[PDB]
Amino acid sequence: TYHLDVVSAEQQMFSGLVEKIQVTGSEGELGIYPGHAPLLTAIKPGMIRIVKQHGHEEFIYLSGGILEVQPGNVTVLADTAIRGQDLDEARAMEAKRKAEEHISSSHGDVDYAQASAELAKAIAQLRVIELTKKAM
Amino acid sequence: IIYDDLSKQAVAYRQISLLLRRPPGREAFPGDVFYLHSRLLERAARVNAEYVEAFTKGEVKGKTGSLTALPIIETQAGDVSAFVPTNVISITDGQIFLETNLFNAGIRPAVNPGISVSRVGGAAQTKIMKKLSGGIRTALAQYRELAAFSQFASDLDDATRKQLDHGQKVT
Amino acid sequence: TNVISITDGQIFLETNLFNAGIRPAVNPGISVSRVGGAAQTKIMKKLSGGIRTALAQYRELAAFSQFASDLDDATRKQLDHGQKVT
Amino acid sequence: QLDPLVVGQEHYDTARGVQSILQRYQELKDIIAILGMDELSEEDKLVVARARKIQRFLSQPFFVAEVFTGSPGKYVSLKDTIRGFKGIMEGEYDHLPEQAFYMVGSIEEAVEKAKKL
Amino acid sequence: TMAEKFRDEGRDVLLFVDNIYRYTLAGTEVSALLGRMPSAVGYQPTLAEEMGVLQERITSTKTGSITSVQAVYVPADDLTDPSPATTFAHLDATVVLSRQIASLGIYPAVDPLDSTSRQLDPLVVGQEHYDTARGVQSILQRYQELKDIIAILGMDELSEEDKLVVARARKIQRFLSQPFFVAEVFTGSPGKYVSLKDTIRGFKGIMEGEYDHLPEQAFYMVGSIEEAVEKAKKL
Amino acid sequence: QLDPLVVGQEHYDTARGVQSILQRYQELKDIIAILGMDELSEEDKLVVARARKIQRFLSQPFFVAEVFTGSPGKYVSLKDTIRGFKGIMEGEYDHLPEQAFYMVGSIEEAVEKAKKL
Amino acid sequence: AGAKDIRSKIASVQNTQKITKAMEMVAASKMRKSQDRMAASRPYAETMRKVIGHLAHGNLEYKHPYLEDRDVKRVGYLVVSTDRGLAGGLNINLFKKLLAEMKTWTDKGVQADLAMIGSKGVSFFNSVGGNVVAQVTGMGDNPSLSELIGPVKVMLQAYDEGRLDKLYIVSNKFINTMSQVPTISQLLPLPASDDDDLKHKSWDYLYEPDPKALLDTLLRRYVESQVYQGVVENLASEQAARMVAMKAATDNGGSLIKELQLVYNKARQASITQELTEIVSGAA
Repeated sequence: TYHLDVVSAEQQMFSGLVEKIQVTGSEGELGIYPGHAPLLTAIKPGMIRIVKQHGHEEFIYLSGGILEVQPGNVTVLADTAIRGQDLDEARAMEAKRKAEEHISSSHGDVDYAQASAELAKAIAQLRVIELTKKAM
Repeated sequence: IIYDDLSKQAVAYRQISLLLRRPPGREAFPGDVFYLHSRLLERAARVNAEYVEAFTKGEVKGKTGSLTALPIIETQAGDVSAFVPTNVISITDGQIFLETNLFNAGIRPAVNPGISVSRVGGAAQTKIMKKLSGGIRTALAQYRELAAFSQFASDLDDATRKQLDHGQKVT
Repeated sequence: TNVISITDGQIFLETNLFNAGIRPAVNPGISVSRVGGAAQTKIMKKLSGGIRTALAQYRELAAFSQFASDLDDATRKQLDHGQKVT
Repeated sequence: QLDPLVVGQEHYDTARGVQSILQRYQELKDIIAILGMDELSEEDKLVVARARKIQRFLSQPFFVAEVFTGSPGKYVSLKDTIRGFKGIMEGEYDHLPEQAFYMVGSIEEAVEKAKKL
Repeated sequence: TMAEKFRDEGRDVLLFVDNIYRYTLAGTEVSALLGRMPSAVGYQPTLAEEMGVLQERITSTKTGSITSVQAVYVPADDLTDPSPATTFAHLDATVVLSRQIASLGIYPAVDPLDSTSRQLDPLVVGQEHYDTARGVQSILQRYQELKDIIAILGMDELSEEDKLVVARARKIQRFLSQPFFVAEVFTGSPGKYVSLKDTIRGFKGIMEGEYDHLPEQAFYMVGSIEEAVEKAKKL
Repeated sequence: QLDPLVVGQEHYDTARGVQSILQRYQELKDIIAILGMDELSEEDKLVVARARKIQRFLSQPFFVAEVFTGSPGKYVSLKDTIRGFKGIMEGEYDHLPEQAFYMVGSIEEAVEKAKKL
Repeated sequence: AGAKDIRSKIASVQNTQKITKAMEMVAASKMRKSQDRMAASRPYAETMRKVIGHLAHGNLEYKHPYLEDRDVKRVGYLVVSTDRGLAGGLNINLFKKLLAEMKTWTDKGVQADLAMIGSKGVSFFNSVGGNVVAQVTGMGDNPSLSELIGPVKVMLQAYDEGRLDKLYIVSNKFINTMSQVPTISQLLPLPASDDDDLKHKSWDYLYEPDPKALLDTLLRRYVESQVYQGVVENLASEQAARMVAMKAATDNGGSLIKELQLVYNKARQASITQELTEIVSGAA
C-alpha cells in the first residue's frame, strides 16, 4: 500500500493509505499500483476509483485536475469547478463587464447588516459630546 | 392582605397634606411619606406563640399568627428609581417585577427574572418545590441575555443552541 | 408650553440647522400648520405634497447618512434626493 | 377588550396576525436598506409585499375630510374589515398592486380600483 | 452614649450603626416637621452639623477608644448626593461587599479592588504592608482583564508570561477566604484568627512565586499559610 | 454687522464657510468618540482635518499675554486673515501639520513654522 | 438636557454597548473559522510549488515566459479588500501603501493597472481615479476559487499577451491575533525559492502528453491558488481587526456612560432643588 492525497485549492478531499487507484488520465484511463514510477499528467473530469487498505472501494468525483505520482506518494491536485477555455473566457468577460458598468453586488452577511443598521440608528442624533463637556 | 395601589395612597396623602399647608419634601410629597408606608407595612408580621398567648390572655396557646402583605406599586416607563417606588423597595422583603416588554409579547404573567427576587427565599418554599425549582431562575436570567446576543449571531455553537432551545421551552 | 397650546401652528427654528448653513433654519419634521392646504394656492397645494414625503423619507433614512457607503442604491437615491430638496 | 372571549377568535386572530406581519416588516426594513431587496428570501419578499399592502389598507377616506382632499368618504363595517385583512394576509390578493389599497375603503373597492391602474 | 460609658472604663469599643442614611432621613423628617426651610436637594439646612455632632464623638481618647462600623446606603447610586457626600467626609476605611465574590464561594465576600482605606500609607502602616497590598491589588486588577481575554479568545491564546499571572491571581483570590468562629455552623471547619504578620507573610510568599508548587485549593478557607502547606500535604 | 452688505461678500462667505465646517465637525464628534476615527468616510476625514486646522488657526498671541507664554504678541489685519481662512478651507495648506497653525499671526507664519515642525 | 433627555441618552448608549459587544463575539468566532479555512489551503500550493520547482529549474529546465525577468513597461496589481466596514484602519493602510508604490512606478513612466477583489477597494479607487479593469465583489465571508477565476484570468491573459511586465498581489497578512500587516508581493515572474531539488537528481517524470503543456497549467493553477490564499488571509485579518475595533468601541461606550451619569445626577439634584425652593419660598 501507498499514501494518497486528494486535495483542492480550498480543502483536503481525501487522505490515507491505499492499495491501488484507477484514473481517467488525459491521454487515456490509467491505474496506479505501489512503486509506480514517477509520473505527471492531467486528468479528465470524472470518478476516481480508490480501494482503501483491506479492499474498501469508493468513488470520488473529481472535476479534473493534475495527477502527480512520486516514488512512494501520489497526490491528485483536484480543482473545484470544470476548467477549460470556453468557460474561463466567459468568466473573464463578465469580470470585465462588471468593471466597465460599475456593477457592485451586495455581500450575503445578514448578521453584519442588521448589527450595522442597529448601531447606526442607536448612535444617531446622540449629541453626547455637546453634553458631557469632553473637550476633545 | 393586598393593597391595590400604594402609589395612589401616596398621592391622596400628598393632597390631604398640602391642603393643610404642611411643608413638602422631595417631589412635593410630604416630609414623612416614608413613614406612611413604613408604619403600614411593618404590621405585616409573623408573630410567635408567646405573643399570641399573652394578647388573647391564654385563650390560644399552640398557635402562631401571621399577616402577609402584597402591596402594588405603579412605575412610569419602568423607572424603578422614582421616589415612592424606591421607598417601598427599601421596606419590603422582595419584589415581583412585571415587565411590559414581556406582557405585550404575550408572556403572561410577565415576571422578570434577575431583577425580581424574594429575600426570605427557599425558607418559605415547600420542600418539593425547593428541590425542583433551584435552577429555574438563574437559568432564565442567563437565557434572556443569551437571546439578546442571538439576534446578531447566526451560526450558533450547538452548546448554546441547546441552552437557547431549553430556555425557550421553559419560557 | 402655553403658547404652543393656544396657537394654530408652530414654526420651529433650530440652531443646529442655522449653524450648518440651512437658512431659514426651519425644522420641517416638527413644525405644523393646522390649516394646512386650505391656505395655499392650488398649484402650491399640488406641488408641496411631494416635498412633504421627499423630506419624510429622508428623515427616516437620515441615520445612515454616516454609513452611506454601505447602503443599497435603491435607498441611496432617496437619501441623495432628500439632501437635494433640503 | 382585545381578547378572544369578547371579540371572538376570528377578530383576535386577525388583529394579532396584522400586528405580527407589521412587526416582522419592521425587522426587514433595515436589511432592505443595507443589502437591498433582491437578497431577501422568497418568503420574506412576500412578507414585505403583504405588510406594505396591509399598511396601505389601514388608511381610509373620511366623510369630514372631503373638504381637505375632495375625495368622497367611506364607511366600512367590521365584517368587511376582518374579511379584507384576512384576505390580504392569506395571499388572496397577491396579484393587485400596492396602490390599489391606498385610501380605498372596503376591499371590493380595491379590486375595482386595480382595474383602473 | 452607651459606647461612651464603656470607653470611660478604659476599654476599646466597637459601635455598629444599622444604617446611617436613615439617621439622616429621620433628621430630614423632623426638620420638615419643625418647618425649617429646605436646603441642597431637599435635605435639612443643618445636615452637616447633625452628622458631625454624631461622628465627632466616636474617637480614640487618651483613656480609651470607640471604633465604628457603619452600613451606608447611597441614594440613586449617586455618590454626589448631599448625604453620601457628607458621610464620606468622616469615613476612614471602606469595605465593599460583592455578590460576585460570594457566588464564587469565597467568604467573606469583600471586594479587594473597590475596598479602600486611607490608612494604607507607608507613613502610617509601614512600607512592607503598603507595597504588599498594592501588589495584590495590581495582580488582581490585571487578572480581571486576562480573564476577559480568556472569555472571548480562549485560554491558549495567552502568552505564558500571563498563564503565570492567572495561576497566581487564582491562588491570591482563594487565600482571601477565611473560616469564622461564627461560620462553623455552615462550614464545619474551625474558625481561625489570623494576625497581620501572618497575612503579610502569606501574600509576600504567594506573590513572589514561592508556594507555586502546590495547588490553589490548598489555600482555600485555610487560614495562615503555614496551614496552606499542610492542607497541600494531606491533599 | 455680519452681512454681505456691510462686510462685503468675501468676508461674509468666508465666515459662513468656517461656521459650516466647524458645525459639521461638531456633528461627527460622537461617532468619533464611540467608533474611533477610522470609521469615517474618506472625505469626512478631510472635513475633520480642516476643522482641526481651523481650530488651531483661530488662536493668536496677544501683547498682554507675554507675561504668560513669553511669545511676542501679533496684530493680524482683516485683509490678512480672510485670506488665510480662504486658503485653509479651499485646501491649499493640507501639507502643513496641525501644530503649524497653533499660536501664530498671519498664514505666512504658519507655512514658515512648519519648516521647524 | 434635563433628567429625562439625559436618561434617554444613557439608555441609547447602553444599547450601543450591547450591540458592539455582540459584534466582537461574532467576529471572534468567524476569525477562528476563517483561520481554519486558511490552514486548509496550504497543502495544494505547497505541493504544486515543489512540482514546479522540479520541472522548471531543477536538473532540467524550460523557457516559459512567466519565469524570466523581462523589461518593465507597466505593472498590474490584484487588490484584496473587505466587503464590510467597521474593520478599523485595514483597507486604508493597505490602499495608502499601494498608492505610495504605484506613485514610484508611475514616476518612472511605467503605467499601472488594477483588478479589484471586494467592493471597498472598488469604490475607493473609483474615487481616486485609478485604472480598474476587472473586479469581483460580494464574496463576503464565503470566498471560492471559482469566483476568482475571472479577474486573474484577465491579468494572466494580459501578461502573456505582453501588455503587462510584472504582476503583484496586495493584501493583508494575518500574523498574530493582535497584529496584521499589509504586504505587496510579487507573483509574476515567479520568485525563486531556496528549496534545492538537486537531491531529486535521482529521477525524472513520465510526462503525459509532454512537459511543456503541463508546466503551463501548473503555473496558471499556482497563480490562482496564491490569489485565493491571499483572499482568505485577508478575510481572517478583516475578522481579527473588526474584533479589536469593536472591543475598543465597547470600552469607549463604557467610559462615556460614566460621564453621562455625572451630568444626569447633577441635573436631577438641580431639579429637586429648584422645585422645592419654588414651593416653599412661594408659600407665604
